[PDB]
Amino acid sequence: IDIAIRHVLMRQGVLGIKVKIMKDPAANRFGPRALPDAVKIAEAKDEDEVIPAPTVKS
Amino acid sequence: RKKKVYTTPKKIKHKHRKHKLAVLTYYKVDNEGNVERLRRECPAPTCGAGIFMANMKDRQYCGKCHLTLK
RNA sequence: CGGCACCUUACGAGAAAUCAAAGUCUUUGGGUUCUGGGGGGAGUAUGGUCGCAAGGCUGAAACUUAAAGGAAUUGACGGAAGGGCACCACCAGGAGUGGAGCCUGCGGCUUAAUUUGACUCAACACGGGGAAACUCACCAGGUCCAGACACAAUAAGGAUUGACAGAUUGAGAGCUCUUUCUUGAUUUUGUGGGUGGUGGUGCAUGGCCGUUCUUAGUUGGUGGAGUGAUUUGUCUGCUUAAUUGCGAUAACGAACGAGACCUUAACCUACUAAAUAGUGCUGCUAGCAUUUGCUGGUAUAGUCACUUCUUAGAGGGACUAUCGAUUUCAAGUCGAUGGAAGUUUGAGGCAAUAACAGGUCUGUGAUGCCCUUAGACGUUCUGGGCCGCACGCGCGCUACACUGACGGAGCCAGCGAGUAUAAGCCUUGGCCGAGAGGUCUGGGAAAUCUUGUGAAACUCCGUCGUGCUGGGGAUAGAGCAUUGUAAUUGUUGCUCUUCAACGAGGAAUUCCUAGUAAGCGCAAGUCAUCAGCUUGCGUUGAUUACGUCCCUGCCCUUUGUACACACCG
Ligand SMILES: [Mg+2]
Ligand SMILES: [Mg+2]
Ligand SMILES: [Mg+2]
Ligand SMILES: [Mg+2]
Ligand SMILES: [Mg+2]
Ligand SMILES: [Mg+2]
Ligand SMILES: [Mg+2]
Ligand SMILES: [Mg+2]
Ligand SMILES: [Mg+2]
Ligand SMILES: [Mg+2]
Ligand SMILES: [Mg+2]
Ligand SMILES: [Mg+2]
Ligand SMILES: [Mg+2]
Ligand SMILES: [Mg+2]
Ligand SMILES: [Mg+2]
Ligand SMILES: [Mg+2]
Ligand SMILES: [Mg+2]
Ligand SMILES: [Mg+2]
Ligand SMILES: [Mg+2]
Ligand SMILES: [Mg+2]
Ligand SMILES: [Mg+2]
Ligand SMILES: [Mg+2]
Ligand SMILES: [Mg+2]
Ligand SMILES: [Mg+2]
Ligand SMILES: [Mg+2]
Ligand SMILES: [Mg+2]
Ligand SMILES: [Mg+2]
Ligand SMILES: [Mg+2]
Ligand SMILES: [Mg+2]
Ligand SMILES: [Mg+2]
Ligand SMILES: [Mg+2]
Ligand SMILES: [Mg+2]
Ligand SMILES: [Mg+2]
Ligand SMILES: [Mg+2]
Ligand SMILES: [Mg+2]
Ligand SMILES: [Mg+2]
Ligand SMILES: [Mg+2]
Ligand SMILES: [Zn+2]
Repeated sequence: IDIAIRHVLMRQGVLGIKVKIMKDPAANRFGPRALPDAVKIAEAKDEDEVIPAPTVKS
Repeated sequence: RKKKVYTTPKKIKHKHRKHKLAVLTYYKVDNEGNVERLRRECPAPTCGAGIFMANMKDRQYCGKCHLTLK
């Protein structure tokens, strides 16, 4: 998150503006690239077919 | 919160004392003659010729370099 | 068969609440009586009629008004009910505060002014507010323009500024007055326009902060309910620090907040190195026993070794791990064992949806408007005040003694800060001085020097002997130094003397669950000087729960509402 506050000089008083922008953590290039509680589980690599007991000589 | 009321009378700032053609009194021109330099121009190295004293009572003051004689 | 009713559903009705009739009503007609036509005026006036009367029945108008009203929704509130959490609530306790003196803040009183904001929590050692000058906004006085710019006036035959000497002044302010010199178109007067304000308005604002609340709360997608505003999800129960989880379930699956996260503390003989850290060896060297030993000093060349401690970067380690009980056998909880660590491992930082007439315009060259703007509410100089004292209150510091005072002796921390041509930083060591302090050199811009900050409680040995005593140290006198231009209304420090209440504190009331409370000091901030204050740090180190809703506050649910500017209605 980056923030910017400015005072706006109006004829009736002061207008205060705050612009809070949250950047996408995936694009962060220096700090962490995800939120602390973001857990990314890998996919199941299983469901292969197993053959009884050969030997493959290379 | 208070109204400033005065006790002493209002003062007036000093005004420059104008003197009409002061340079005439510093010199006495002689017919078929030359400058008089009658006011005893200051001899201090800061202010040379043309800077004159003030022939006031019991002292001679020049305004350029503030010094007095006799 | 007839009744008095009731339960479920909604085909159906209704604005809904609800209704087996309040259904068979825009798909409008079974029969029939009575009544209403926005709210008030008003069931009033008048007339009639009945009545003993009270009064009943019948019953207007003028005028006035934009709503009044019905049912339901969300919220707010309740001197309504039911749950829950919390040492800013209680229980068991500890230390207290409130009783004394003093420090300091507030009110009051006073004042020339005793500047001011804040008034339950969330005003009162708070504005980093420990004010000699400055600060400073107050008071009594004195200067300056630092009034830009377009004009107009004046103006070189000089628009104006500085000024010796005397008077004046608190002043060696030419401030002003006598005084004639000097300077030269920057500038003097009026107009506009400015500008500057610790002047007013925080109830006109920004920003910041505090508070509700660091409690646990908030929200949408799809689905369900409702004509709708809305509602469910977001809940009876159990559990947790927690809307956090188990579970129940017209909801399912999610987001913010919580938790995760980050900083810090505790472990690492496992890595990486260290002459700004330490150690063992080794040189050289000292003292004592002589046993070859034991304590030291020295070594930025002994041109040694190492990382145990020390420092810090890369990691590892804890996830309630394993085992017993209880439990919906779930979330969890309680016991053990192992472990450095088994209370969210300890402590913090960050911290949601909206919002408050919360506090500040006395932090801002942050600000709108109002006031003032040359005899200033601007700025500066001098002196005083903020300290002023019959009083009430709060944050604290010393004490009331022997679990102690003195007097010697022992002698252990951690967090930090530190300068130059300054305007003087931390300051050892030597020498003077009873002290405070002074003087001469050196080190340190710093893991190097101050500094092992040799701190205080604490421990040992003596005196004191229950006595307002050698407890306590106010109040006051005299003297000696330090800072500062300046110490008077004692800045502060030191010496001698003076020896006050207080002999454990009423009604009340605060903080707190483990390296915690309580003592005990030390550093940093303010700071020329001054710390009974804060922000931190370490030393010594407990008693008692590990529970509850009895008091108090807040949250939730139900409930009532004629409130919604929301009960300060
Ligand atoms: Mg219907
Ligand atoms: Mg029914
Ligand atoms: Mg019925
Ligand atoms: Mg009507
Ligand atoms: Mg109603
Ligand atoms: Mg609760
Ligand atoms: Mg108690
Ligand atoms: Mg005490
Ligand atoms: Mg007062
Ligand atoms: Mg006062
Ligand atoms: Mg004060
Ligand atoms: Mg000022
Ligand atoms: Mg002053
Ligand atoms: Mg004044
Ligand atoms: Mg306000
Ligand atoms: Mg829906
Ligand atoms: Mg619908
Ligand atoms: Mg709820
Ligand atoms: Mg809801
Ligand atoms: Mg629940
Ligand atoms: Mg090590
Ligand atoms: Mg163990
Ligand atoms: Mg924590
Ligand atoms: Mg207010
Ligand atoms: Mg306080
Ligand atoms: Mg002692
Ligand atoms: Mg030196
Ligand atoms: Mg140390
Ligand atoms: Mg004593
Ligand atoms: Mg005595
Ligand atoms: Mg002072
Ligand atoms: Mg200090
Ligand atoms: Mg203070
Ligand atoms: Mg508890
Ligand atoms: Mg209760
Ligand atoms: Mg209601
Ligand atoms: Mg209303
Ligand atoms: Zn001269």
